[PDB]
Amino acid sequence: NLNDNYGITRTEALNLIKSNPNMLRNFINQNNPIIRNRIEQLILQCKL
Amino acid sequence: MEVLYSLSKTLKDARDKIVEGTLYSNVSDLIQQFNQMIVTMNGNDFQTGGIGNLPIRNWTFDFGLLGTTLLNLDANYVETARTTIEYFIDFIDNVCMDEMVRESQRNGVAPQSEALRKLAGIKFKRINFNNSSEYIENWNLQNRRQRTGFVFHKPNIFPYSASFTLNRSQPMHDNLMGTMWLNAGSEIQVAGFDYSCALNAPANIQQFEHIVQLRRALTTATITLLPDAERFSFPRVINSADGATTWFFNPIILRPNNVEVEFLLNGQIINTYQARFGTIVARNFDTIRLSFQLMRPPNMTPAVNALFPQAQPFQHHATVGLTLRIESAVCESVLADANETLLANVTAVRQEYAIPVGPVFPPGMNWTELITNYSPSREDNLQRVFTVASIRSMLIK
Amino acid sequence: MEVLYSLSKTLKDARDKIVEGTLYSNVSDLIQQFNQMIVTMNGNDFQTGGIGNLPIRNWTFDFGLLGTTLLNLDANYVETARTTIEYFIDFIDNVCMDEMVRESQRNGVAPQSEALRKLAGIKFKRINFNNSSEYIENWNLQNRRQRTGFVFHKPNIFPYSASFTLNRSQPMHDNLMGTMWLNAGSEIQVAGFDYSCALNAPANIQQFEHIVQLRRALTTATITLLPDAERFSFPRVINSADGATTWFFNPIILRPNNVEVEFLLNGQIINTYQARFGTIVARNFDTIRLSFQLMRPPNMTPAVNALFPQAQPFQHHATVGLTLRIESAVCESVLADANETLLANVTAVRQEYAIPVGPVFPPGMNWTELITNYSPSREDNLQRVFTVASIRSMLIK
Amino acid sequence: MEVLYSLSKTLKDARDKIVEGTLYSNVSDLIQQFNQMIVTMNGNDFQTGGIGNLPIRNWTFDFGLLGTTLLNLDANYVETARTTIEYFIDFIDNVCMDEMVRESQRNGVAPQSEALRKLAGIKFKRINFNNSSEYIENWNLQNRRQRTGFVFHKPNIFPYSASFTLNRSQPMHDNLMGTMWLNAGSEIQVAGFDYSCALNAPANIQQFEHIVQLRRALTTATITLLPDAERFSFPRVINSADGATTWFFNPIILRPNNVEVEFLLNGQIINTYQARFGTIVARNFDTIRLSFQLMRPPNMTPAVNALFPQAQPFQHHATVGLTLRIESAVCESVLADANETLLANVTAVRQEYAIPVGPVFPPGMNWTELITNYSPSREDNLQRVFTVASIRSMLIK
Amino acid sequence: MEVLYSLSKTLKDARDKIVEGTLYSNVSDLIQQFNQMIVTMNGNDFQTGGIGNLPIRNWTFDFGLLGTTLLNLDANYVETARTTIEYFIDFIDNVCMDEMVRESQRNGVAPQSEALRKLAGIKFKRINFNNSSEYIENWNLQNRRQRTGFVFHKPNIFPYSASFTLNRSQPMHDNLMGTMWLNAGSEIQVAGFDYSCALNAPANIQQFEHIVQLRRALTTATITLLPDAERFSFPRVINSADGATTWFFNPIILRPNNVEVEFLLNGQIINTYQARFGTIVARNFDTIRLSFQLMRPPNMTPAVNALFPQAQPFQHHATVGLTLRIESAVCESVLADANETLLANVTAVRQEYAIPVGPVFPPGMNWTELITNYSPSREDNLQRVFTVASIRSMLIK
Repeated sequence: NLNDNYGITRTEALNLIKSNPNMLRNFINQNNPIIRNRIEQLILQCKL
Repeated sequence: MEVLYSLSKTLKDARDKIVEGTLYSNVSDLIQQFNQMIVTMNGNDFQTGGIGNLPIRNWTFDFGLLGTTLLNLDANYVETARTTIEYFIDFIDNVCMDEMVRESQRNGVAPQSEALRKLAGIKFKRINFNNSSEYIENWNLQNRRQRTGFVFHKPNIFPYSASFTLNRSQPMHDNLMGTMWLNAGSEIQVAGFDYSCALNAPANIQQFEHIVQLRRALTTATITLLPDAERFSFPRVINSADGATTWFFNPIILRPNNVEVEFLLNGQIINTYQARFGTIVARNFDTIRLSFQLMRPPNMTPAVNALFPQAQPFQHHATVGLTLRIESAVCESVLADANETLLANVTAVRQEYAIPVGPVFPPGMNWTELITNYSPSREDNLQRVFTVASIRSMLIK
Repeated sequence: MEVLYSLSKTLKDARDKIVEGTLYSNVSDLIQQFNQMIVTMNGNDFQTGGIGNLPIRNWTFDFGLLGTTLLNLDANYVETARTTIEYFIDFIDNVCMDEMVRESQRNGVAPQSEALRKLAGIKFKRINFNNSSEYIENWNLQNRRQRTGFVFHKPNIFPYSASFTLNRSQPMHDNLMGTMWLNAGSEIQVAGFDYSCALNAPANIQQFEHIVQLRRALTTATITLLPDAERFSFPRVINSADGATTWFFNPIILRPNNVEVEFLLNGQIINTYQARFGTIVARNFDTIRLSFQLMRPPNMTPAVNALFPQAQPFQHHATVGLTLRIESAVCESVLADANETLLANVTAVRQEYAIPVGPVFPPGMNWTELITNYSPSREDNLQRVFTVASIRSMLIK
Repeated sequence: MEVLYSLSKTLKDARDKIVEGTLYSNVSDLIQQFNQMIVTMNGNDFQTGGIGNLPIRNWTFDFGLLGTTLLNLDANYVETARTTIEYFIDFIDNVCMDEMVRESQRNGVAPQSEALRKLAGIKFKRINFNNSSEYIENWNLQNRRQRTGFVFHKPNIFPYSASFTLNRSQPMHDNLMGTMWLNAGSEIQVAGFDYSCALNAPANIQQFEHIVQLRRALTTATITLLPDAERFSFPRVINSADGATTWFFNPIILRPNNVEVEFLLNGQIINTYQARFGTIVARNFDTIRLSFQLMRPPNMTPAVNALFPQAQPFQHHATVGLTLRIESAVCESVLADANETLLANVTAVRQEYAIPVGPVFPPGMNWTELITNYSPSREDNLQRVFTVASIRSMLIK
Repeated sequence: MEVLYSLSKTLKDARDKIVEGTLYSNVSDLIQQFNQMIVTMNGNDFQTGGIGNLPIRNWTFDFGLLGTTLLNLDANYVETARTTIEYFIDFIDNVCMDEMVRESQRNGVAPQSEALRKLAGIKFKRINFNNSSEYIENWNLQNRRQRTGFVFHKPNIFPYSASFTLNRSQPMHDNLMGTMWLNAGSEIQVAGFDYSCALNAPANIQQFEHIVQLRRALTTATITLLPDAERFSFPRVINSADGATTWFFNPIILRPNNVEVEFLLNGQIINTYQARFGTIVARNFDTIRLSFQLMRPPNMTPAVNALFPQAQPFQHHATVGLTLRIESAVCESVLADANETLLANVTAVRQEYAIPVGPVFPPGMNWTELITNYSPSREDNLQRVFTVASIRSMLIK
C-alpha cells in the first residue's frame, strides 16, 4: 500500500524493509496515515 | 462473422443515411459499398433454421443495384432501397437468431449455422465494411489474438451465494461466532458476528476474514467500500448448516475497525487498502480478501453495558459488516452487465423458440450456474452468442 | 424535425471536424453539407420564443459559403467557420427550447413552435443529412409503421408508491397479516408479514402474493432478484390504512420458501422462475406476479421458540421479503432512466422560464404522476419533447 | 493534446476500417489522414518515461506510406498496416502513461511529458483529425470557453463522510436528539432521531435539517428521493463525540412528515419540493437543504403507546430518515462516475509504477480527499489526466 | 502446424532417400520439394525458446539448392545435403520442443511458439508436402471439421481408482456385503463380496452392479472379459471408508453366475452380453454396467458346508469377480496408450527444462488427473501437443 500510493525511493524502501529506526521515525515525523495507522494497530495489539 | 457484422452495419447505414432529400455526396461511398454488398450476395442461396421451433427458411438474393446518377435522393430512390433493405434485415435477423441458438463444445469460436459458415467463405470477404463496435473489435482482436478488453458497468461477476460459516457452534446455537455473506451481481455484503462480543477473545478482538474468488480477473476496476452491511443488520432466523434446526440472532451493528481489503491475482498481492472507505480502485485482481475485526468497546454507557453482559445469555449479538460494490471494471472475457442487453437478447431468442438444452450451456442460461463454472469452451460460446447479439441489436432493437 | 436533427448533426460535425490543420479531404463532404445548409437557410426569417419567459428572438441568415481552394485547413478558415457555427448553434438551442416548452392534446407528434413548422416546410427537406442516433432512428421507424425500441438502464417504469394490504386486522392491531410494498424507480420491494408466524395457517404455510401492473410493456429485461427485502426488515410505526391510529411493526425475517416469479404479457405466463434468485430475464412482460410463502420453521432452537409462541401476545412479527430490480430493459415507448438525461433536460428548460402548466403534462413534469396515467397523447408529446431534448443535447450542455 | 487525440483516433479508425476486402472508397479519406500522420511523424525522435518505475524508452519513426493504387484492400495490405499500427499504438500508450504520471501545481493544462510537449509544436498540427469524443470536445471548449458540461451517471460528487450531531445530549446518553448521516458517492442518507419521540417538542413536532454543500455545481441533475434512510434503521452502538464512551441507538422508524428539499445555487433557492418522492430534478444547484420533521403520532395503538412512554427510560428511540440518489447530472468540471473508468486508469497507471507524490494530487489519487479539496489547480490537472486517459482508452483496454 | 509436419516429413524423406548410389529417378520429386522448401525458408530469422530452462536459439537460413543434374547420386551430393539436413533437423526439433511446453486456456488448437506462429503464415504455405500420419490426418480433419478417429491399443481411458462400497456395515465389520473395484489403465477389476454368502438374500442370490463412466466414448473396442478378479481374491486388510479402523477380507471365490455386461452410449443399450466370457466387441459405448450375482451353492460337500455356516462368525468371506480389459479401441479424441509414446515425449520435454505449471494442465502432466477432468480446452491443447510430439518423433527419438 505505502509504496504504491506514496511513491518511495530505493533507500527509504530498503531501510523500511530492514526495519531501520531512522527511516521509521522519519516517516512518523512526516506523519503519513499508513504508518501512523499500523503503529497504532500494534500499540492496540499490546492491549493484554 | 465479421462479414455478418459488416452486413448489419451497411444495412443500418442504408436505413439511416439513405433518406429523402439528402445530398448524394453524403451517401456516395455508402451506396458504392451497398452495391458491392448486393452484387457479392447475388446468386448465393442460404438456408436458416431447423433447431427448436425456429422455422426453416430459404433466402435467395437477386436484386438490382441502387442508382448512382441521382444528385439528390427522392421518394423513388428511398422506397426501392427500403424494399431491398427490409428483406436484407430479415435475412440478417434470422441468421443471428440461428447462430445464437446453436452451440458447440469443440471449436466454439468458429461459426455454426451453415448460413454463417458459408458467409465465412472467401467469396463474401468483399462485404467487410468496418469493424468499429466494441464487441466486433474485441472479436477481431481475439481472432488476431491480442489483449482484448470489455468495459463493464456493474458486471455480475459474482455468482449468487448467500451463506455463512460458524467457527464456534453448539446445538443450542446460543453462543456463536462466524461470518455470513451475500455475493450477488456486483455486490459483496459480508458480516462477521459474535454473540459474546469478543469477551474471551484475545485483546477483546475477534478477527474475521472473507475470500471471494472471481472467475476472471477484472482490470482497472472502481469499487465502493462501505461499512455496516445492510442485509445482515436486522434480527433474523436462519436454518442450521445441516438443515435440521434453526437459530435466531439479533444484530447490534458495530464499527468494523482496522478493516483491510486485499486484491489478489493468483496469490499475488496486487493492491491493499487499510481503513480506507469510499471509492477505491484495483489495477488487476482475481480474488478479494476482506478482513475486519470486532473490537469490544472498552468504555461503555450503561445502556450498552446491559446490552453486552459478561454472563451467558447473550440476548443481543455483536456484528460488523462491509459492503463492496464493483461500480465498473474492464474484463478480458465477456460478462453480463447492468448496462448491456446481450445476455437478455440471447436468452430471449433461446426461450421464444424453446431450444433443447445444449451440450455446453446450462439449462435456460441461468447466469449463476453459467458463471459458477465458466470454463473456456463456455466462455468461447458465450462470446460468440454475445457478439451475434450485438450484431442483431444493431438492427432489431 | 428530421431537418432539425440534420442541422444539429451537421453543426456538431462542423464544430468537431473543422479544426486547424485537418486535411480538406477529412471534411470535404461535411463542407458540402454545410454549404447546402447555408444556401437553403439564407434569406429566411425565423422567430423563436414568445411563451413564458422565453424572449422573442428573430433570426436572419446571410452567410457566405466555406471555401475550398486550399489543401489543408488553417487558422483563418476555422475563425470564419466558428463565427458562423456559433450563431447556428444558438439558433438550434432556441428552436429546441421553444419546441420543448409546448404541448398539444390533438396531434402531439406534429411540430409545435412555428419555427419548426417552417423547418418542416417543403423547401428545407434539402437539408436532411442522416438519421443515426437512437432517438431519431426510433422517430423515423414510428413515423412509419415499424417496431421501435429504446434500451434503458434502470428505467423508472414504476410510479412511486409505498403501501400495504392487510388480509387480517383488528383494532388492537396485535395480530396482523398481509403485505407491504414499495415500488420506486426500477425497484420493487415487497415484504409479506404475519404476526402469528403461520401458526394457524393451513399446513403452517402462509401464502403472500403481489401483482405489479406496468403501464407499458417491457422487452428483454435483466432483473436482479434477491430475497429479504431490506426496507421492511426493521421496526416501524405505520399509520393505519384509513389514518385513524398507528400500529407497531417489529419484523423477524424468515426466508421466503418456494418463491415464484411469473412475468406475464396480456395475462399469459410468458416466463416463470421458481426459487432461482440472482440475475433472471423477462423477454416480454406487462405484469410481474411475485408469490412467496412464509413457512413456519418445523424445527426450532429454544431462542426461535421463545420468539414465536402459540399464545396471543406476538411481540415479534415474522416477515419474508423479495427485492426485484430491473437492471436494464427495452421498451417501445420513451421513459426516463438513470443513464439518460432527457427528462431532466426538458423539465429544466420548462421551469427555468416558468412555462404555464399545459393541458397534457402534469404540473412540474413529475414522473410519478406522468406515468401513473400515461395516455397515448401524453406518450406522443413526451416522445416529441424527449427527441427534441436529444437534438439540443447534441450541441448544448 | 488535440494532436495526441488525433493520433489515437486515426489509429483506432485504421485498426477498424482497414480490414481485408474493404473497398478503397470506404477508406480513401482515412488512408490520406494516415499518410499525413506518417509523413508528419517520420524522421523524428521521441523519448518517454523517466519517473518512478516507468522506464525510459526511445521512439524513432521511419515508415513507408500505405499504398493507394488498389481498388479493394487485400490481406497483404493489412499486414503492412499491422507492422505500422502496432508500433504506433505502443508509442501512443506510453505517451499517455507518461503524461498521466506527471503533474504541476501551476499551468497544469499545458502538457507535461516532453514527448507530448514536442507533439504540441507547429510541425504536428497537420495531424489534427477530428475531436469528437466528449472529453476532447470539452477540452477544446474549456480551453476557449463556451459553456461546457460532462454528463455523468451517478457521479461520486460527495466525499465519503458518515457522522452525527447531537442537538440534545447527556453524559450518560439516555435522552438524545439529533441527526446522523452518510454521504458516499452519489448517495445522501440522513436520519434524524429523537429518544423521546418529540414528547416535549413544540406541538410534538421536532425539526431536523441537513445541509450538503457540493464542491462543484451540478446541472440538470436527476435525483431519486425516498424516505427511510436504510443505514440508520437498525440498532447500533456509536462512539461518542469525544470518543470517551459509546452510546446505544435503537431506532423505531416513523415516517418523515412535510419533508422539504431545497436545491440552492449561490445562496438562492433554485428548486424546492415538498413531500415529493420518486424521481425529481435539480436545474442548477450547489447545495441541498433537506428539512424534515418527527411528529409524535396523535393516536397510538396499545403497542406504540407501550413503545413511547413519558418517563426517561426510553428503551426505543424514534427516528425519521431520507435517502437521496443523484442518478445522473451535468457538471462543468470533471468528476469520477460509476460508468466511466478514467479515474481507475489514472490511478492504476500511477500505482503500477509507484510515482512519487507530486505537488498537486493527493497520495494515491485518493478521490475522497481530492474532492474534499478541489482547488482550480487540482481541477485543471485532473481534467488533463482524465482526457489523456480518455485518449488512451480508445486504443488500450 | 501443417507446415511444421511437412518440414518434418521432407527432412525424414531426405535423410532416408538422399543416400550414396541412389538414382535421381527415386529422389527427383523429393529434390523438387526440398528446393521449394529452401527457396521459401531462405532469408528468415526464427527465435525459439524462452520458457522455463529451454534456451533461446536464433535460426537463420541461407542454404543453396540441391543439384538436379546427376544421373545417380554420389558422395559429395550427400555431404552437401547432410550439412543442410542437420541444421534443418535441429530447427524442427527445437520448434517442436518449444511448442510442446506452451499451453493456452483460450484457443488451444491454434499454435503457440512465435516461431511456429510465423510458420503458420501465408509465406510458408508452399511447404505443404504430405499429411499422412494418423495425428496430422486427424488434425487436418478437425480443422476441416468432420469425423476423426484414433486407434489405440490398451487405451488408458480409466483414471486410476481403487475403492469399495459397503451396502451392509457394522462398526465391528464382521458381516459386510458390497463391492470393490480397481479401474486402472485399460483394466476394470470388480469384485462383489458377501460375508454371509447370501443366507438371507432373496432366493440365496445376491445382486452386484458396477457402473463405469468413460470420460470419452470409445468405439469398435475389442474387450476381453474373464471371471475371478485376481486382485480381490486373497486375504487383505482394508481401512474403513473414513480411515478410522481397519477390517479383514478373507475371500472364497465362488463362481460369478449369470453375469451381464451392458455397453451403453448416452444412456441406452448398445451391446449386451450374458454369461459370455472371452473376447467380445463393444460397438460404440460411453459407460459399462457390470452386473453379476453371488448365488449360494445349494449342494455342498462337508468342506464347503464348514466354510459357509448359518451362524454368527462368518470366518471365510464369499466373493465373485470380473476382469475386463479393453484390448483395443477407437476414440474421437486423443488419449494415451501403451503402444504410442506421445505422452512420454511431452512429459519428458516438460520435465527436462522444468516448465512452470501452466494454466490448463495439472502439475506434472499426470494422466490420472488429466483424464478425470478432460475438459474441451484440455482436449484441444492435448491434441496440439500430441500432434507436435508425433511430428518430433519423425526425426528425434
